[PDB]
Amino acid sequence: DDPPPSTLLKDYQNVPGIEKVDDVVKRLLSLEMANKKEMLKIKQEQFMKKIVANPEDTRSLEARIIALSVKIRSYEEHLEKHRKDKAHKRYLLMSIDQRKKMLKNLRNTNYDVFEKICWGLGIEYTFPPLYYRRAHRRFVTKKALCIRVFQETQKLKKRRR
Amino acid sequence: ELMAWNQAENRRLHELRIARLRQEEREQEQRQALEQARKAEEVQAWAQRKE
Amino acid sequence: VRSSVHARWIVGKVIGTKMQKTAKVRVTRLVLDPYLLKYFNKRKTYFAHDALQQCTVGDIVLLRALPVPRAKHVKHELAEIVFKVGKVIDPVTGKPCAGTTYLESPLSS
Amino acid sequence: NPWVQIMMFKNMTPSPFLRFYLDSGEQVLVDVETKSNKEIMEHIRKILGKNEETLREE
Amino acid sequence: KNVLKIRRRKMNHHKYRKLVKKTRFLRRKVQEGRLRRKQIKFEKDLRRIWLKAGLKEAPEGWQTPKIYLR
Amino acid sequence: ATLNQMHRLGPPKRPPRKLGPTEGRPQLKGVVLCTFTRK
RNA sequence: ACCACGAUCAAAAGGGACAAGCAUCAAGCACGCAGCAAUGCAGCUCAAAACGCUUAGCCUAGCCACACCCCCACGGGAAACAGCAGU
Ligand SMILES: NC(=O)c1ccc[n+]([C@@H]2O[C@H](COP(=O)([O-])OP(=O)(O)OC[C@H]3O[C@@H](n4cnc5c(N)ncnc54)[C@H](O)[C@@H]3O)[C@@H](O)[C@H]2O)c1
Ligand SMILES: [K+]
Ligand SMILES: [Mg+2]
Ligand SMILES: [Mg+2]
Ligand SMILES: [Mg+2]
Ligand SMILES: [Mg+2]
Repeated sequence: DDPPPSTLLKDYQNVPGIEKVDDVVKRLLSLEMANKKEMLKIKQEQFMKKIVANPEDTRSLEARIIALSVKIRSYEEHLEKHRKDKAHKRYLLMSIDQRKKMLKNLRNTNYDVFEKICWGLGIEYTFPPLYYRRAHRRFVTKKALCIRVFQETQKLKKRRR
Repeated sequence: ELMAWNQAENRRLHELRIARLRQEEREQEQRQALEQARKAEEVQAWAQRKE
Repeated sequence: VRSSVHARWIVGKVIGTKMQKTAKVRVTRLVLDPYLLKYFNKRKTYFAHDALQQCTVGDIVLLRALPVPRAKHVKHELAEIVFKVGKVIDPVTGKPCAGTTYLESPLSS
Repeated sequence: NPWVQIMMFKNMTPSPFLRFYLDSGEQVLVDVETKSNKEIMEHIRKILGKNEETLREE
Repeated sequence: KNVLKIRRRKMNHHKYRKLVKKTRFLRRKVQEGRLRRKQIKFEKDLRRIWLKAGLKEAPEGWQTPKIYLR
Repeated sequence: ATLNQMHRLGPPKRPPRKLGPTEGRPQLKGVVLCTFTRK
């Protein structure tokens, strides 16, 4: 879910006395009257507070994963509307690849933080396929038949025994 | 006997490592104090600008 | 005299855990190229009995030969886990670490 | 030593070390931080290397 | 650069394109027959599979699709 | 190439030698069918 | 040793190792595992070359394979020099 539009900008959230200003100033300094990048910054800060142990450290692998996850969500939201944007499709796919690489590094280095990142961001880590080969019509049909024939043989052997 | 000697060598290296790490900790404390002071100074002025 | 399995002790990385109580482990040895006289890694797959199913994909494990194979391809058992994937304990200092960085300082103890 | 399985690991721990696994199940840990490669070779020769006399007998 | 190789490529391609135009009708029949034989070979491979497996006929509900007919 | 590439490809594989008109034999027997001259 | 204690030698079985060319042979199609069993899981091999085709006796104090053919030889074809000399 997006932060409420009434939320203050990241840059005006700690200035002393921000609660004693007029409603007009509050609107002027909120997410309602800003571009989407400020909303993404607030999302990033929220995720950093929720997940990482030290939210001030932005150079850590977890922080980079959070930032790229927010960027990926932005790209997906863009592409729902812009179906023919090939450049942004490329950017989304490349960002997904980079996040998978960082997740692999995190899993190999810090499993607890890896689990926290996976739960907090709703990411499902998957292992890459072992072989990259075309699944053409002949192979697909043959594999389906082979699975069917194995099932039939299993049924026949169960009947026999 | 050779395994005992190897373990003794490991222990000696561990003591040397503890000494080196203690020195590193001290230097890191000094540098971190300086950087924290600089960070606080920067944040104060940036907050006053946004005020 | 103690076992009929050729490889008595081997170290590998777990590459599969989809079999019940069996870890598929990849072991790499160094083989000399006769022409280039350079050592290259040669890989071999081993099935190791994991009674407690405590092995995860990617961890470095030690396999010990069974006295006799318990199955067609299972000739070993999991002696220990040398490195738990993402949960390495520095053998030299005994402290948790994430890669080259200490998670807990050695001085703390 | 053609029949000894040598395996390398990179940037997994804060410091470098060697570990030998023996047929008896004993494990020998050799810390090598701050040591030159010649020093490491001499140390492993001393602790787990056949002496010259055994080689001459063979 | 050698322009003669580019010229020879031009001549060979132009000569090739003339042949396919001249024998276009013959080629289509040959391709259709080849695809028919291809489909037959694929079916025989599938039949060999279920025959070796033990089944006397195909698995129930299985029908070998035509994966080479346009 | 690099050492990795040379290891992957392995030793060069010289093709089998092509057999000539005598099929790799010193001499052959033959029956004359027709005689003529060529330019 | 012969009475065996065991040595020597060496089968069957189990583990490991091992020719060449073709990837225009790229997928194999049941090739795994756990349980005393019942049964359960859906797995196993493979571009670090599986599966397949073709070629070739080999790593020579020697070794392997074959002994007319049907790999084998109850059985069948049929009547056997790839022992020496010889045709
Ligand atoms: N073929 C694979 O699926 C695969 C899997 C793991 C690693 N690799 C590595 O990729 C390199 C190329 O291998 P090749 O000469 O046998 O492929 P190749 O060019 O000869 O084509 C064979 C198949 O491998 C795929 N392939 C090709 N290049 C690949 C790559 N870099 N990574 C993954 N798949 C690739 C192709 O899609 C094709 O289906 C090798 O170093 C190999 O170790 C390949
Ligand atoms: K025979
Ligand atoms: Mg035998
Ligand atoms: Mg004869
Ligand atoms: Mg015979
Ligand atoms: Mg004779």
